Amino acid sequence: GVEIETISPGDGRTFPKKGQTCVVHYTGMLQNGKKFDSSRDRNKPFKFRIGKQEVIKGFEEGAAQMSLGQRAKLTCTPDVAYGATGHPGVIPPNATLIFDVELLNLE
Amino acid sequence: ACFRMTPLYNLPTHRACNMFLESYKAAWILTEDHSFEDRMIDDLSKAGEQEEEEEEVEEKKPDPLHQLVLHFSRTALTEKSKLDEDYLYMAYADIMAKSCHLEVEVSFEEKEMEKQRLLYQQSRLHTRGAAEMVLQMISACKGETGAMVSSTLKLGISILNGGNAEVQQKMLDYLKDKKEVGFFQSIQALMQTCSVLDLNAFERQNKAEGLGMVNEDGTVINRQNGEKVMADDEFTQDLFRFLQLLCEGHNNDFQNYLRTQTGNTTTINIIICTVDYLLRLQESISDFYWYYSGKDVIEEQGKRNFSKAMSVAKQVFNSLTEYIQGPCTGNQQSLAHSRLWDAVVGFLHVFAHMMMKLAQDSSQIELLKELLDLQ
Amino acid sequence: LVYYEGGAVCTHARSLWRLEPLRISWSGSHLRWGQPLRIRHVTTGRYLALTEDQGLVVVDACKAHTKATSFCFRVSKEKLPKRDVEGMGPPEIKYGESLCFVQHVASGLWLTYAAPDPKALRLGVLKKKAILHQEGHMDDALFLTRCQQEESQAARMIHSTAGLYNQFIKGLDSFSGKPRGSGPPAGPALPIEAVILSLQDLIGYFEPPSEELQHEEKQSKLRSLRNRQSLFQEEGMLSLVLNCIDRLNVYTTAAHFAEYAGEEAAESWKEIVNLLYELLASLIRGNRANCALFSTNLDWVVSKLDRLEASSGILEVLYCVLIESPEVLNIIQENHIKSIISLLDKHGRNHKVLDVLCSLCVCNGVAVRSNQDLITENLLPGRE
Amino acid sequence: MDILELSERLDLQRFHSHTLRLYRAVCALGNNRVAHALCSHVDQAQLLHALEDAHLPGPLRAGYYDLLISIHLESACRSRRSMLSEYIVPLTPETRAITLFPPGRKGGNARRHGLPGVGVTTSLRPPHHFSPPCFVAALPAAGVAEAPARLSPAIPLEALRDKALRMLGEAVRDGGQHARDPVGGSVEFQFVPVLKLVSTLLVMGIFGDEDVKQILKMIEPEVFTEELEEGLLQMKLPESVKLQMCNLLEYFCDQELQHRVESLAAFAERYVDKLQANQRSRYALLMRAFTMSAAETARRTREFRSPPQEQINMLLHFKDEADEEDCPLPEDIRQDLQDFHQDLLAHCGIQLEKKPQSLQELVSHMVVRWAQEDYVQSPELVRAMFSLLHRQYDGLGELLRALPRAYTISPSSVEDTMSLLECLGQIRSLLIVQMGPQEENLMIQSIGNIMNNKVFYQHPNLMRALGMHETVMEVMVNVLGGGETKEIRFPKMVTSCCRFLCYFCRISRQNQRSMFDHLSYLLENSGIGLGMQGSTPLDVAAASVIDNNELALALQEQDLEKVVSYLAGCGLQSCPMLLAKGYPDIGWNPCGGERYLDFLRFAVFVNGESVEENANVVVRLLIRKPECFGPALRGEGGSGLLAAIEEAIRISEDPARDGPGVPPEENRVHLGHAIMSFYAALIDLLGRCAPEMHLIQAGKGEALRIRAILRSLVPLDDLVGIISLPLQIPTLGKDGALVQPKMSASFVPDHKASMVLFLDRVYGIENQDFLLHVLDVGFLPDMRAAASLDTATFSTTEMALALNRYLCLAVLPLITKCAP
Repeated sequence: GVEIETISPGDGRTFPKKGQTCVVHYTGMLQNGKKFDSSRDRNKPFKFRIGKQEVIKGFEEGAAQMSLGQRAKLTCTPDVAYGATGHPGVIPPNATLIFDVELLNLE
Repeated sequence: ACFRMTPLYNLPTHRACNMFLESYKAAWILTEDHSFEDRMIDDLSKAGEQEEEEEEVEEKKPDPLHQLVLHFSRTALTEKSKLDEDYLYMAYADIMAKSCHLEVEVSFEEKEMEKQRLLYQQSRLHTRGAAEMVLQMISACKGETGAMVSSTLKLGISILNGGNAEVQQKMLDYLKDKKEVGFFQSIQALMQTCSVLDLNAFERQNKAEGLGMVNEDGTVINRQNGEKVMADDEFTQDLFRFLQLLCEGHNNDFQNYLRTQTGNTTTINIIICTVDYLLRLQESISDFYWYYSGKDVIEEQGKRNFSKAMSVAKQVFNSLTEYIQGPCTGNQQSLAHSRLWDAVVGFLHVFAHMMMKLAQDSSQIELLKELLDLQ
Repeated sequence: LVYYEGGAVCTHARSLWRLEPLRISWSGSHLRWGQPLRIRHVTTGRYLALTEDQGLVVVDACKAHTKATSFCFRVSKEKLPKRDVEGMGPPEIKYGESLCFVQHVASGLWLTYAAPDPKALRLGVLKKKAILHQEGHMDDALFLTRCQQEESQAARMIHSTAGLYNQFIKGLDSFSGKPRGSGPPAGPALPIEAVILSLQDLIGYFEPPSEELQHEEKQSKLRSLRNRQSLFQEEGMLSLVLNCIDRLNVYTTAAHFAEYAGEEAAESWKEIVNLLYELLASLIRGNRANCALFSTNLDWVVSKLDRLEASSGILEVLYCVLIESPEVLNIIQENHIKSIISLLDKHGRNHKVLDVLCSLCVCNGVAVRSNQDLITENLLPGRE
Repeated sequence: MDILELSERLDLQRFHSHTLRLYRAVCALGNNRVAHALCSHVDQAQLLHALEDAHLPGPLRAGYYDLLISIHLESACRSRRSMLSEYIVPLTPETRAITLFPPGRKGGNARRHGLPGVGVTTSLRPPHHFSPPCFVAALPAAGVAEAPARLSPAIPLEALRDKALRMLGEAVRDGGQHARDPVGGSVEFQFVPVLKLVSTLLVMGIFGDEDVKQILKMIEPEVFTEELEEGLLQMKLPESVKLQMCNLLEYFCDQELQHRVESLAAFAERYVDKLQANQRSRYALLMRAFTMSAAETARRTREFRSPPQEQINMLLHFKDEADEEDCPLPEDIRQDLQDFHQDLLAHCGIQLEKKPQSLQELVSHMVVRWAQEDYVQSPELVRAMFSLLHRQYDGLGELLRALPRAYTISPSSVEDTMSLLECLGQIRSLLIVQMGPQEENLMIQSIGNIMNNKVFYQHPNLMRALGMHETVMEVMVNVLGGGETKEIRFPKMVTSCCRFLCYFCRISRQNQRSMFDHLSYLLENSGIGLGMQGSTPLDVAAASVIDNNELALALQEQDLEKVVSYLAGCGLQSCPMLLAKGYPDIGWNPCGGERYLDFLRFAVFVNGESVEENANVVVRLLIRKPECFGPALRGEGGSGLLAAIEEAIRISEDPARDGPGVPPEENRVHLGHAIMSFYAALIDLLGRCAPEMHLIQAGKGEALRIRAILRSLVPLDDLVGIISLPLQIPTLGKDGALVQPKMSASFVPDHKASMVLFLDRVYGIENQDFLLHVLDVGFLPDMRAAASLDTATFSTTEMALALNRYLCLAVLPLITKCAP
């Protein structure tokens, strides 16, 4: 489903548990290498509360596994992604997503 | 209840301010006078600061006033099913119309100054196509009464005031070389839609003040909302005033043009349709007399409804006079072979009994003297 | 059948009559009352005749025996052919005045509307069939009115276009089966040069006026363009040319067209298919009413964008439909959107296709969120 | 490849420019659902960099600027623009601080004009609603067309406005340098996209006061001082740039107008308090004047016996100084108003040298100079120019065209005004889109939020001023026009509009009168609009005319002839929807018939009295078109109406003819009941069309003629049979259950009460024999049954309430007029 491929290791001790916002600079990409989303272009970190189901489930389960300041990668299968319906107008249905996750800080 | 209605000092501040704004504008702003039309057209008619250039080309690029007229004659000539309302055109056609006229032993010297100044005011417009654009929006309206036609005819009258010979020549030339039928098709349509006196509408109006309903915002004393009998009297007055202005000055070239159009594909007899309107008006005023035949006195509303109808009938007779003066033998044979006589007999019958009825009292001297000048 | 039909019915080409006398020389002589003269319809080329079975009908020029077709004019209904005058003629009948009556020269029957009114006229628009009656009613007098040169000239091209292209239609489907092989021709030689000449005469006959014309004069040409297109569409030739596209489209290529018509017609196959679309685009462009007919057969034009013989011709026809009828946009489904996108897939980066999509979103300043979402649903996510 | 290469590769430049035109097309007219999706393809960084990309080509630079405006700004801008023409000024302390001129010392009557758009504006404008575009957030769990409307994608506007100022300053300097290679390839492509972005931000009010002072400096750095550098107005710019300049200036003219409106509203707040205080003090002085006065108190106290609307007319009636005798306002208050009437004229340049010194002279001088410099070829530019020129000269008239939309409200209702204006903006924003189930749900709940707002009821004048009744009308006109013949789609939304309009009329007389002007439009739209069930558009027409004798009299015959001709058609075939549902086909529609009849009933009956003119017109149209009566009383082939009512009783009782027989649909039509409801409305119409007794005893010619016509058309013998018909009763039985009939498919007391009025108004009761003869046969068992049903278990049934209204509203009053 969701597997992590570390790009740059973080601290390895502080992990975001249930109950706090997860602040992250993500760079989502399609399976063909055509980038569909990012956050550093908007220059504002993507702040989402953990466990409130405010983000796609693959990103949700991936964000818990790594630690502070860990640049990683996530291979979002269609099961834990938008999947059957996709994202209307952006993501085609039944597509794999790749994320250059970077949990920069916690609050 | 009036002893116990709420006094002003107990009204909420916001509600009082809302009533105050309407009172202020209705008593201080609408009554305010500011005639800027003359200096607007004066500013727009000056091609200043490039006369020193002395451009080689003959063309002579239009001054700002000419550019309005050209733009409006473009919107006039564009092909559209409906001539949609244009509040800009209302504003500028009204400004042009109000910028021309500017109006006890006064001598024959200064009158030769006044009329020549009026000709200068009209020349400032008609040298820039203002006659043609008036003719174009008359044809473009396609017979739909509205603020378009009312402000266009208002401008056509203000440009034709005093029977300007060159303006009539320009309009006649434009009709004769363009050879369009829509102008007279429109004029026929407007003349058919012009309203006459209605007894049923009058009886309903009579019962309106019998109820005398008031409004929530304070109280209005006999509210003077829209009167529905001869509501377009001013529009019929200045439609026939425009037609009279066209043929005034014994313009036999245009008098024969109204009766028939050699250039056009079909000929529309405006003289006959004028008689047809006069006949409708005479039947209406006759029935309006027949409703007051029993009553010895004519109330104030009845008097006003006569004064409005009689003023329109005066305008119609003046226009019919101008169609035949000169004399125009074509129009004289047309009226002779027309239905004018029945309207004449009906008016005479109305005149007789109305003079006897109105001579019985001193409260209808105004109506009776308007009867005298009408006949 | 002739009907005293009112309204905007007789602003069309179907209601023009020609006063055609018998005399070969000086036939255009001024009307003298009570002279023998035929009456003809312009587009169908048929003459009013008093037939034995159906009374007053229009009959072809091969059966106008001058007995049942000739008529006359007069001033009143009281009982009154004169010797021909070699000249213009005295001024007798004017236009818009001088009420005239028409009586059959031989049968003596007078024109009058039929009295009975059926259930069709009870609810539908009034049309009262004129029957050539013995005496009839009183108000059956006629006003004679003119028609302008453009529509008078126009009517013959309706007759010529219908005659020539109908003969092309029957000459076309005559070889619907029976593949050529190498033998003699299936029918008579097709009027290829006559049709091609008529096509190129009509495309320029409906060519929109040049942009550089003054706006004071340009709109005058627009009025003539709308009137001509309206009359041509109204006579059904817009559907008749649609038949031409339908008949030609059944053949996949010029070689396959040669397999049913011949090598002589395979040369002009690619020419005619482009010309017919050009003529259709000329006919339909600029008119909302003429464009409104494509609400039902929208998928008909949509199905032909794949064809390579005339790609831009049909694409232009579709564009002319879309920029003119806002109601067509309410009819476009997902199938049509995927069809249009397939052109970008198959025919490369044709920028005009983007204009087709740009016109499918907004027409006359109103949004169509159904089409906007389908376009974005199918074009944007692929990133191809 | 580098996108700058497209300045040479013209093949792809056209395609990509058309691609950006397609992006603006698919995000045009508020489609923020897709406008969010576009942010993925064109990132914020790409757009912001393309703003400063000085080597981009012409079409690409203008396409990217327009794409940024379309994606991020136009949806909020359009809604804000539509509310820029309204002035809802709340009475607040900062409202009071607003003054016509800045405080200074050059001149009290006419100081130099303040900088337009600079200062505080208190006029209510709803705040913008943006959303940070994120494509990986969880999809909404709710179903389609249930989630709230997608907002405009967010973009940093504090930095965006500073950037917009920056390129505009660069462009002004560069234009002054007369460089041979302007940015974008031409002067037009250098200035037009930037001026578009500045105009859009100005309309949205992103720019602060300092920023506005800057923009006024680049526009004209000499005239607009407060106390190369060449202004934009002196640079010989092309026509396309001139249009954007006109848009900028007309925005500043609107700011000057709104400043005038707010200044006047603040003067009203400062003036009403003094006028109320003086009028209250004069009330006490009038009370004590009885000790030093006589019977002439009435003249001075007529002001206080007159409601405040004409009080302020008399109080302020001192403009021309010939009417100072009636006005009791002291000279200080009079001077105050005359003082504000002079600086207002000075602020509009009425009455009081190459320096323009103000925007009023600046715009006029510039526009005239542009027009005389060269023959302007752009029609849009020409219209924009002379619209500006007209506004500068007609300062007062421009205010006059704005004043009816001005309105002052208490500070306690601002949050409700915001909660209302946002919904109004939803309605206005849905005028430019084809209606669909998503838009339908977006506006029904919007209307529902309008209903539950106190300001909708408290301020009908404000509600009329904003013109909600219009925007709802065109929404209904658009949906009725779409599918006008085949099928009137979205019935749940049509009844939402109609229900809103019906509740709108009942608020006050003026709103009702306003709806009365739209009466003529509603008839033809309701000709086929009756197919849907519920609040039909006809009911809007009926609610517009009911309870107003003035409106009832004002209703004209050409409106009625449409209705009777529509009933003529409705009397010769069934309802088309009923045909489609499998109803047993009948040769006349009872649904549309009764729907017309109730409207005619409201049309000819006002406050318990018939309207004679309406009554005689409708009856002469029914007789002129005899087919409207239905099968019975038709004439040829039509038997008596009694022969119809029992026939409807059998049909209503018998299944497979009562309806389709596949309420079950909660509005299921039962044809057996529909026939006898139609004739019940017909007899109610005839009874309310009956001429009054005072006219009969006066013996009026038409009153006798018409009422005799009613007698001949309605024979009394079959009438008594209708009286004598029985009722279906809830009978105690079957284990104690209340075996009741279905009122939707059975005889009801309403139909008989519809007759009691007719008999009481047409034939009447004069003799005892005919009185008791009709009372004992039919009116007796109805009330004996009422007595039987009047028990501890049956008096609350569905028929018992109908019987109570049937007897106490029609039968027992009749007995009261027949007691002697």
